[PDB]
Amino acid sequence: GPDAASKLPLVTPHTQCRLKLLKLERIKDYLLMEEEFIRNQEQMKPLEEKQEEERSKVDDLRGTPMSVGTLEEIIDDNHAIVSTSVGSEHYVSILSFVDKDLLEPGCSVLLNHKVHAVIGVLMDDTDPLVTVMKVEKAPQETYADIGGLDNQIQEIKESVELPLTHPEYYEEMGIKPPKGVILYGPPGTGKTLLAKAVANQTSATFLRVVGSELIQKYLGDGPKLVRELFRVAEEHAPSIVFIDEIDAIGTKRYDSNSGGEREIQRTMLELLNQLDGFDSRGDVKVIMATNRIETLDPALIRPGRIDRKIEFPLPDEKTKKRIFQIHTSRMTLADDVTLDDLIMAKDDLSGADIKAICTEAGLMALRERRMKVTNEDFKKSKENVLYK
Amino acid sequence: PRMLVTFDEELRPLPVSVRVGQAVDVVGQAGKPKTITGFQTHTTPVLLAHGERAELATEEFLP
Amino acid sequence: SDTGLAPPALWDLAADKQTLQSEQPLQVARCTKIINADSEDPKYIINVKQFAKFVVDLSDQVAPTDIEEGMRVGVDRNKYQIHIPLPPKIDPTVTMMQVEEKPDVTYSDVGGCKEQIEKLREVVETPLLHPERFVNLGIEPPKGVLLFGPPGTGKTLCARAVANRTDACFIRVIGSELVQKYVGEGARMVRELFEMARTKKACLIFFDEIDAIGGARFDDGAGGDNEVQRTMLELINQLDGFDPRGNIKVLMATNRPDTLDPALMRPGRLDRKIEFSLPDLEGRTHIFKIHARSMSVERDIRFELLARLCPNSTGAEIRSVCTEAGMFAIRARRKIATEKDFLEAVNKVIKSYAKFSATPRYMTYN
Amino acid sequence: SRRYDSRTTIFSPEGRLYQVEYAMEAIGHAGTCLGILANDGVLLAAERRNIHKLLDEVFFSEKIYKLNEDMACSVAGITSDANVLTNELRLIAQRYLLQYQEPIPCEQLVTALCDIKQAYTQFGGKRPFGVSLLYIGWDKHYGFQLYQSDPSGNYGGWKATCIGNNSAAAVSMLKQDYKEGEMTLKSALALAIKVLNKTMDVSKLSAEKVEIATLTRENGKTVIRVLKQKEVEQLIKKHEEEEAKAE
Amino acid sequence: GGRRFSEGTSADREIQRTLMELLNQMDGFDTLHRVKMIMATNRPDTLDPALLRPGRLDRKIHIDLPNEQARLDILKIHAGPITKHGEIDYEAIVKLSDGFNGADLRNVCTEAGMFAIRADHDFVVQEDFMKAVRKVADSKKLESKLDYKPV
Amino acid sequence: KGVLMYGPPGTGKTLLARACAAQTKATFLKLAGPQLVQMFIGDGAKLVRDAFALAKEKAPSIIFIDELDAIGTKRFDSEKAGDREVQRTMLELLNQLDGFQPNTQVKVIAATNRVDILDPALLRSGRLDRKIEFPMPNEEARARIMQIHSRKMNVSPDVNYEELARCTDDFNGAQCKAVCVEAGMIALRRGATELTHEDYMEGILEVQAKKKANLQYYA
Ligand SMILES: Nc1ncnc2c1ncn2[C@@H]1O[C@H](COP(=O)(O)OP(=O)(O)OP(=O)(O)O)[C@@H](O)[C@H]1O
Ligand SMILES: Nc1ncnc2c1ncn2[C@@H]1O[C@H](COP(=O)(O)OP(=O)(O)OP(=O)(O)O)[C@@H](O)[C@H]1O
Ligand SMILES: Nc1ncnc2c1ncn2[C@@H]1O[C@H](COP(=O)(O)OP(=O)(O)O)[C@@H](O)[C@H]1O
Ligand SMILES: [Mg+2]
Ligand SMILES: [Mg+2]
Ligand SMILES: [Mg+2]
Ligand SMILES: [Mg+2]
Repeated sequence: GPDAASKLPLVTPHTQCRLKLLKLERIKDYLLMEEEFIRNQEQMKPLEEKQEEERSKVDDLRGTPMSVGTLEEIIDDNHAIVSTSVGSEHYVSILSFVDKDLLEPGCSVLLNHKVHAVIGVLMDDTDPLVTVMKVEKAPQETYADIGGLDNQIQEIKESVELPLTHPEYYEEMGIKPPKGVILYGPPGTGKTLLAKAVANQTSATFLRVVGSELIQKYLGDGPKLVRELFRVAEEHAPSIVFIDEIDAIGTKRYDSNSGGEREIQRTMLELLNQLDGFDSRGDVKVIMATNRIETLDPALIRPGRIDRKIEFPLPDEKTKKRIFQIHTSRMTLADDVTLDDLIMAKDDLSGADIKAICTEAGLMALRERRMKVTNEDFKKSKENVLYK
Repeated sequence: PRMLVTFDEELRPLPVSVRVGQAVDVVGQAGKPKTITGFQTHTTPVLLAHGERAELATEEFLP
Repeated sequence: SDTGLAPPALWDLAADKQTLQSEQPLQVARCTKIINADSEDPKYIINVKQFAKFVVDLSDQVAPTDIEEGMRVGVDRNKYQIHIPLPPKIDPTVTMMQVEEKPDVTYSDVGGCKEQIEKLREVVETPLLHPERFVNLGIEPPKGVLLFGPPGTGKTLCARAVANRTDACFIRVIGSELVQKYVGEGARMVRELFEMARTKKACLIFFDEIDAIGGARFDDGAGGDNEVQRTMLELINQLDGFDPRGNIKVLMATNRPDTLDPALMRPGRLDRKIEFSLPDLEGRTHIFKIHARSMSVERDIRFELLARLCPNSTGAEIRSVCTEAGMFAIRARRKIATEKDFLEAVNKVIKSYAKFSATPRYMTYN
Repeated sequence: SRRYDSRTTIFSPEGRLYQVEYAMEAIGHAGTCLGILANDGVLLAAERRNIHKLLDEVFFSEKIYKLNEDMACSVAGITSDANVLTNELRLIAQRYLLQYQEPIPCEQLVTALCDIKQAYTQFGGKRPFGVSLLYIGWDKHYGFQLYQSDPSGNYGGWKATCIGNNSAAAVSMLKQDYKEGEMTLKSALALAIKVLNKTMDVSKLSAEKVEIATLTRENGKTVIRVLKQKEVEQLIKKHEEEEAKAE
Repeated sequence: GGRRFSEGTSADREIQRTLMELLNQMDGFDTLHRVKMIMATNRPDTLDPALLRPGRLDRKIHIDLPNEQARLDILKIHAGPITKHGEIDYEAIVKLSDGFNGADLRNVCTEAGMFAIRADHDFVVQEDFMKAVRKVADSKKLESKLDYKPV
Repeated sequence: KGVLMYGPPGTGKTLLARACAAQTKATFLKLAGPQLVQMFIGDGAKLVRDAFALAKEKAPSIIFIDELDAIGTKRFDSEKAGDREVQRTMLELLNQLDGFQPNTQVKVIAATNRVDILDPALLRSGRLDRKIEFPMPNEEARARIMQIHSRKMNVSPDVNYEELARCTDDFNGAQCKAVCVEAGMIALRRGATELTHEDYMEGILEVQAKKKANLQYYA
């Protein structure tokens, strides 16, 4: 609603231009007349104080044991039906003291404890679902840290980050930004790394959900979480929703699923609507990451739902060296290990294997209370990770 | 058509118009709050006021 | 504060004396439901929510005809006397399906579906508007339309557009909302829907993506899907079911037409079937125009040539070409697109992403 | 009937022969098979995966087969397919000898078998042969050779390679311990013993889980031998003593 | 009854408890004296293997479709009180009625009157009885003749 | 006792029931299919025992159970989950119709378009007895079927229904009405007041629902 700050962010002069001065003095004159305008009338008309008298009378009209209940329906204004504490419905009378605006059908209502009526709305406790996927800040991974993938970082920048920092570009050519991005590649290529990189330099509520939690126990509590996921995203202003391992909504079978595949499909048919249905969309951008782009219904990937398909290949030899350097940056090597010699250990190392080598190297140096990794540590590190 | 934004002095030359918005080819309503056009001096109006009666005249370009 | 503090000026407008004038003279009532109208003169049987089933008559001001069996009515909190009839209870999850804001798309952003649009207006946009034309002849206009085609063809757009001009109430349905946990209440949402619609003299229902609750009757001897099947039967029974359906005009679009029960696809329920095929040459040459209007162009662009470079391109794949061709201009830092930019766009959205696609594996409707 | 056809000769959307890939995956569970090439001979060391107090000792080897007077092979994968392919190899070699009155060069034999495998993975509708073969032999053209084959029908000449369980570890170890052009047969046997020791994580070699064969030239005639228990035990003892001395 | 699902539903474990109560009061810690129970079912296979255990339901009668001798006996009872006329032959109906469980045999009688009532006859003959034997047999092919015995 | 009505999707099953509810001065309790199904345990039985007690409490009554599949699916043995909540409602219907009580004043009419799925117990002789078969119109029912629904708008004297009834084969009764209904909407397109034979014939295609396929390289 209204914003307490930012009375007039007219910083267009951005200098000592006199235009800044004229507006400021305007309020000062209005303030002066208001001062004696309120106190003067507050003496010969000592009916309402507006500071202690106003609040006082309403409190008496309220009750000491204020009740809490659920508003069930909105009958004509000044009248509503509110569900009592346990199981009863009362045709209460709405009092004007309430804002009369936050009366959503089912949020909350405060009622007098004897003549039950509407006395006031109650803000709804942050539902546990919102807190579950409300990623605050990406801990450490920056955007120059990712390294390697270069032509693939421009697509994500140009779909989920540019339209929020420089909208003019998709503002003068009359082109709406590409709807979504789907990331696909072998197991371990930076798919999620780039996914959390965008969360770093972003100004929107990031939400993350893995494909495995989209499949639930009871029937119907399937394509109902999908509705909740996109209901939270809309309520939270600009937001990037990240679905990870989307290939778990029909690639993995779980006994907890009361309904079998037939139930999982209806989850997809609800996810299909939530990405492109005849409802309004607003500002919500979907990033889907998967390691098997060939095992999902070719309608979830239809242009319009997800537009830009980004392909993540196994690291190139030149990029392999960059991966080692970034991961080994904060490591006191023993000027005896050569990075180039370990670049060729197996025909194709994902890159997540590179970090595994550089992380097991340290654990192989801790065992000897040594703060310098030698070629022996890496040699045994390169065998304990990608061999067994 | 769109709201009016003033850039009398800004650190960067931001475009005068926020977005093109609607650009329906068919005849449609024109909003009162008009602003400056784009760049390249293409189809630039002569009236410069948008008094609801501005007339457009074609010119010779790139013969 | 932080609970209900409203504009303080409005509180005095609330006339606290009147509020006191209303917080005492106005007795608060309790909701109830009538079960019987025991004859003799009054003697109404009542059923409060969770207290008991008392016997009540009236107060003074409710006309006997104002009250009928199974009608929501408020009652006194002390002597239990009916005071005011109350509206019937509609499930909140079913009452949220009514569209309150018209989608911002009209019958001029769909191109190539000239025949489809015309056939979709004599069953949902002419029986209601100008309803006297058919009276001067014996014609019950067809009630119901099925829109089917490959994904990304325009099934929803032609439906989202109809809601932009329709005068009657428009009711959403997704086809997955009608799936609920417990047996039973998946047909309640399909019984309440029509009860709400019948309360509106003109009403339209758009059963979008009717494949999760519109399957074929299948008995495997192993208790296959049954709750969804039961829900479909209720939908089938509420369109022609020994009770005049009313003025409800259904409109359901399915991505998989070859999966529906051979009872939801007969005249009477889903009367007319409209086919949404891939646009032809004249078509996709028009889709390009409707999506490349509000963008900078070289003016002299061979849009027909671009149309013929993507023969079996759905409507969506054409917007992605337009929305991507200008993308190649944002990267070069230019501000005016070019044909070579579009050609590179077609090479990426039509021939480079054709590995995944959806058209090749859906035109068989399987 | 179309419904029951498994369609074993199709291209996957990413251009991969799925049946061939799965057959290769099957080989990973077979026994470890190792081959080292020396300046004076070639050797094959194989893991005797079958180990039981009730199995009887029959034949001259369990996985090392003889194909000609100057060739031998070792099989990893499905045993029945190995038998079929060994019979085909023997027939091909005898046909070549009958036609030309000279022993078949190793490259020709591996090429013929790989042609059979390719035919099976291209047309026919049958499942591919799930077996990889290691070949060793001598010919008048290139001397001692060591070859490898895969279900896909691809073969390559190698100086030291391993197929079967823990093949990658064996290949890495050989890459670090192989001195090209400066290896005698004794050093090759020692290296093979080390590789088998480290690759078979299950306890240490017992001289009953290893089948070592040698190919050497003597008096103008090729000699193919299968090492006995005594020499294998001696190699194990020497390796253990060398490891102890190092530490 | 039922088979006591594992991984059942919310309002299906409750019916399970009721079975576990009817089950325990049959043969439990307090033997029930001089109270005998008779149970019937058309599908004695879905029953839990605790209700069928000897001790709770000891004897398991197997009322079956009538045999050739029985089939004749069935007809007399329901075909008795009929305003017949002529040598109504009950032997003819029995041979042509195989699988007629216990009601279509009575349906045969009632249907026969329906044919007789048509033509305004207070007059039932053998042909009407035969004319109803086929009309009932035709309407029996759409059943699913399954045995479904206990185990 | 009882009259089951089965047949293809649309043949006239509910028309006879609705018609039989007009030429009869008796209570016509109108059940449904999905409707006796309720979430709570035993709520389905209430609506079946109460739906028959009410009919008995009143004069001669006919209780019509349309769409019997939803409450008459074949019983099904299984472990690890299943569906017996709906089965009890059917089991209460079975005993209420004919069990431990020879009720003889409430007549039951049932409608179904899939008899293969019904429980064998529901197709006895004591329960629904006269199992009528409703077949598709053959070659003359399609002539009367159109004249019934076409005698309200307009018809030129030269409109040969016989040929119309012949070009429409494998058409169920409901589709036949759509021919007459669509014969008008397509006469309204070309502004006129009289239906003509080429309007019926042209409208037959629209109801056949066959996609355009450029069927012009044949012959
Ligand atoms: N190209 C790369 N550049 C930098 N780090 C990489 C790269 N590829 C993988 N990594 C590292 O791999 C580690 C573990 O795998 P990672 O999270 O990157 O997987 P992923 O590529 O997102 O795959 P998946 O979708 O299978 O989870 C990460 O912490 C990341 O730093
Ligand atoms: N004929 C058309 N003209 C213009 N745009 C079109 C056309 N057909 C489809 N589109 C585009 O398709 C997008 C939306 O597709 P829509 O959801 O309507 O397709 P659909 O095939 O009915 O969907 P689905 O099967 O996924 O429910 C919009 O961006 C719209 O511009
Ligand atoms: N013989 C007929 N004469 C006229 N109309 C018929 C005939 N048979 C079916 N219909 C049409 O079918 C519709 C009723 O369909 P119905 O047979 O009740 O469906 P279901 O068989 O699924 O219950 C009615 O609108 C009616 O006009
Ligand atoms: Mg990942
Ligand atoms: Mg849709
Ligand atoms: Mg039809
Ligand atoms: Mg018990």
